[PDB]
Amino acid sequence: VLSPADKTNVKAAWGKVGAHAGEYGAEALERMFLSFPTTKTYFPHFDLSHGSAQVKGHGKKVADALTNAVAHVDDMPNALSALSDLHAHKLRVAPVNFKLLSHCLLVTLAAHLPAEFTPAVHASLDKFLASVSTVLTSKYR
Amino acid sequence: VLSPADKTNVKAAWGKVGAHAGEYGAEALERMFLSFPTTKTYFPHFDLSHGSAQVKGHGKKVADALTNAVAHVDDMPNALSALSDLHAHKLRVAPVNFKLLSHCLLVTLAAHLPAEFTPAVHASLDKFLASVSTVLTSKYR
Amino acid sequence: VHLTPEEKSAVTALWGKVNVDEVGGEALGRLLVVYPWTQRFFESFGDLSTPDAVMGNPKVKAHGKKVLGAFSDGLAHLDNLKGTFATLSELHCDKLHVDPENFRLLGNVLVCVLAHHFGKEFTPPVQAAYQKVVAGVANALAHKYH
Amino acid sequence: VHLTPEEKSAVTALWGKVNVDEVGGEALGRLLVVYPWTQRFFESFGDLSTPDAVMGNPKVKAHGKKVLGAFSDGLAHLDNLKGTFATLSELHCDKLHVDPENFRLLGNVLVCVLAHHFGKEFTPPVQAAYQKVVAGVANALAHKYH
Ligand code: HEM
Ligand code: HEM
Ligand code: HEM
Ligand code: HEM
Repeated sequence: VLSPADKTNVKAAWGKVGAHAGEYGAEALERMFLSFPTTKTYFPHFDLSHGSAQVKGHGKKVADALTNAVAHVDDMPNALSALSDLHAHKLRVAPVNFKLLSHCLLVTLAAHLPAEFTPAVHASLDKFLASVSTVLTSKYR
Repeated sequence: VLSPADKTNVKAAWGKVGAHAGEYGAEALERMFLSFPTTKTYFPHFDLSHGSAQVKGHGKKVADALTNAVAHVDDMPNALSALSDLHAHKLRVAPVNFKLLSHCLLVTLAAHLPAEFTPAVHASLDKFLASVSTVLTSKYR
Repeated sequence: VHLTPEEKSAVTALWGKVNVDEVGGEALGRLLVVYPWTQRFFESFGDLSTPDAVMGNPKVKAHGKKVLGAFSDGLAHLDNLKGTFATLSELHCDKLHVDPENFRLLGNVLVCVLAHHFGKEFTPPVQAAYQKVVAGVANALAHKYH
Repeated sequence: VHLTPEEKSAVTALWGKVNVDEVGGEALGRLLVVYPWTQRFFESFGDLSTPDAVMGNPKVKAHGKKVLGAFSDGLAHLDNLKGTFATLSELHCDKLHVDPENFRLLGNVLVCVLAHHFGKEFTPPVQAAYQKVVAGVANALAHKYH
């Protein structure tokens, strides 16, 4: 579970993210599509080109959802309830893909947070993204 | 989460194992070491030969732990507390290996329970083993 | 780099006893039951409301026959799995948009089905042989993704 | 396996800026902090009780240097990673008993380190190239396990 120290690290790291969350969200998606091609199988209806407005828009929602998760870190399952429903019963993304995107979100944060991405914060952020992933796949079966 | 049907399904199928605990446990371990050789890196000094007393003994401990989990399916974290401490702090088995052992346990039950291994029970047993694995890796970090 | 001669013989002999249509229908049905997210490509197949519905669905069975039939034909080319499944790889990536993770899951459901079907005959060594086979087939089907 | 020429150029160009000794220590230290279970292979390295202790531990930094040095030499043989790491693969399996799953995690941690250290210069396409490399090295290092 997320410790008081992990929650503190997450809030601080995402706090520094601030208004850039959406831009980082889209970058994480770009990183994912180029690094792990199989993830593109979930977006055949998207223009996945660099700079794509579709990826920027989707990135904005992913980032906003995490911002909302950070704001409800103590009560995360409920804050993400609607998204769990959606991924479990409509989108149906195989669980392994959440690990690919989480890794790309970490890489994105690392590339933008020279000061805050300390080993401890890296550890906390990885735990946080794993818990978000767990929550989002919790209604799968 | 394990639904009421899952628990009913698990208790009935596992109940059928009964006295074959150590036998099925040893067979699942052997299936894992043969199908997934990398798992042997955690038993470097074990006598892993076919029918070895060491694997029979360890298979029995593993199955008895599963029997304990089934008996306390409503509160596994507590029932397996010592065990999760051990795997987290001493053994430090990378999380992926629990999926490998869980698959071999499922294969083992499939091969020994022709009558009981229906698609529905198959799903419940898979959820159950994943749930046990989650509990055993919950204190990792 | 994969199967030893004894392993190939073991795979071939067991498979010679398989009702391909039957095992195919059952493995696909179980895949959709155990990993329900795999139902995403089959909404046009009709009723998948319950496990009995999925297992009894004619279109699910029809598809399982097709899938396992192509898997079965590939067991005759264990020395060219990547080449054998190249065109199906391209198809599944370019037109069907099927996440290769689904091949890995179907692979393990096939193994559970074989264990359930054959019982003791599906020994640990035979399983290990089949594990290399389903992994190889899954790797080959995912090889052309881009 | 199979980096394109643009990826090969990107890999080589970035690596000309890497301080192998330091980046290696940083990656190995993070692997131990982020995935604590990996510490069980370094029972004799001393203080690993806290993040600062891990990151400042000289035996960890020293080992990180050896590890990344071997990775570094491998960059000269991207088309023959398996042959290049065969000897070390056997060592890691037969003598060290290291679960190959950790090679994958270290590769991801190295990617985070390069992203943290190089910033914007570690673009999505350069990352993608390194992702291919680290999976290729991890695969090569796990190849001789049995
Ligand atoms: C950090 C984990 C993730 C978060 C927080 C997240 C969040 C969301 C959100 C907020 C939406 C929009 C919901 C709406 O429009 O009502 C969405 C849509 C979607 N997500 Fe997820 N997601 C995550 C991971 C994934 C992964 C790993 C994949 C697959 C690689 C995936 C594929 C999609 C798809 C296909 C849609 C539909 C996009 C569209 O048609 O516009 N998601 N996600
Ligand atoms: C369903 C999952 C598992 C269950 C229920 C389980 C259960 C147990 C129990 C009951 C013990 C004996 C502890 C004692 O002596 O008090 C044990 C030990 C151990 N387990 Fe786990 N375990 C699981 C999976 C794994 C996995 C996947 C691995 C590695 C591939 C693993 C490797 C070990 C090792 C190396 C020991 C120590 C054996 C010895 O030194 O005697 N375990 N496990
Ligand atoms: C051993 C693995 C598999 C093999 C060898 C295989 C083989 C095939 C073959 C032979 C076809 C016929 C395509 C054509 O008519 O041109 C097909 C179609 C298809 N496959 Fe795969 N497949 C495999 C696994 C999967 C899995 C796991 C899924 C997704 C859960 C999947 C989803 C599809 C879909 C959606 C079609 C289109 C069927 C239609 O249009 O009616 N396949 N597959
Ligand atoms: C890029 C992947 C890796 C490379 C190329 C690599 C390379 C090396 C090399 C060159 C040595 C020096 C051996 C000697 O001088 O005798 C070694 C030793 C060692 N490696 Fe690996 N390694 C990798 C990943 C890892 C991982 C991820 C772990 C464990 C989590 C690991 C654990 C060890 C251990 C325990 C030793 C012996 C340390 C000692 O007691 O001196 N290695 N490795």
